[PDB]
Amino acid sequence: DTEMEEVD
Amino acid sequence: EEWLDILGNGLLRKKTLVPGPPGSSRPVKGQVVTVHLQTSLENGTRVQEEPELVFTLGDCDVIQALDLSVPLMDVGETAMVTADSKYCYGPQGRSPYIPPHAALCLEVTLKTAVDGPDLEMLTGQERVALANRKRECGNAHYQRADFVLAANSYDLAIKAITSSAKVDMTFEEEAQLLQLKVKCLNNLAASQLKLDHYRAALRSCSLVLEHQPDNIKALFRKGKVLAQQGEYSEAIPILRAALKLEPSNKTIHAELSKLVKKHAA
Repeated sequence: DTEMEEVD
Repeated sequence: EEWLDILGNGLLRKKTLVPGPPGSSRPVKGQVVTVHLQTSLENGTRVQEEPELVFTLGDCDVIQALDLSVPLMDVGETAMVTADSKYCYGPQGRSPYIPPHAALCLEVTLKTAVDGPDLEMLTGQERVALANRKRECGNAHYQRADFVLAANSYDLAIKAITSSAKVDMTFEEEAQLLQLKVKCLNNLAASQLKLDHYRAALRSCSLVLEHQPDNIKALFRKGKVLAQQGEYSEAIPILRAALKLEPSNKTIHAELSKLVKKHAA
């Protein structure tokens, strides 16, 4: 569900 | 009049189309410059037209080509700049599409140049707006896989938040800026981890977890860093703590499985 590698 | 070979290698060339007014001067490092940019590929295909692109000179907010060529322009000048991909969107390209290794023709019109803000004298509202702008820059650099530039924008975003020792902000502003700092530090950790800067990524990860101990991204990134360093004994409870928050997450499973299998030497 949470995309690691994505930036906030 | 003639082409100026800025770096002495024919990779970044500038030709003045329209000169600036007789009294015009060049912008200096730190100034907030506003330009009108018309970007096109080597074959003539137009990418986008930003009529009022605003960026801080020497901060690498957009592309290296702009920070290297704009200090050679007078306020009010229109210049044509041919730049190699290495000073632009590099071996990967970008979101408003740029092909890998594509050389760009930038038609720049430097409009204004005002002195850079005194970070120490910024209001809470201005501090939020500047930090968010640098965060958005870092994010754009990260998507392209320019982790050196992404880390720099996140580093500048943090420096803007933390230089508040001489201004009185409200509690609501302090809290809002704390939420922004954690997002920037996690983003910095994501960037450092990609550059194998393990000791730095760990610091950023640990600072995020001091504010938000149940941050799944910071837990996974701390675990992945500790695993890549060979600290398997410290990595497994942290990677498990992150799986406890999202048990169905395939990426955390794949990371744990890889770590436990390698833990057989």
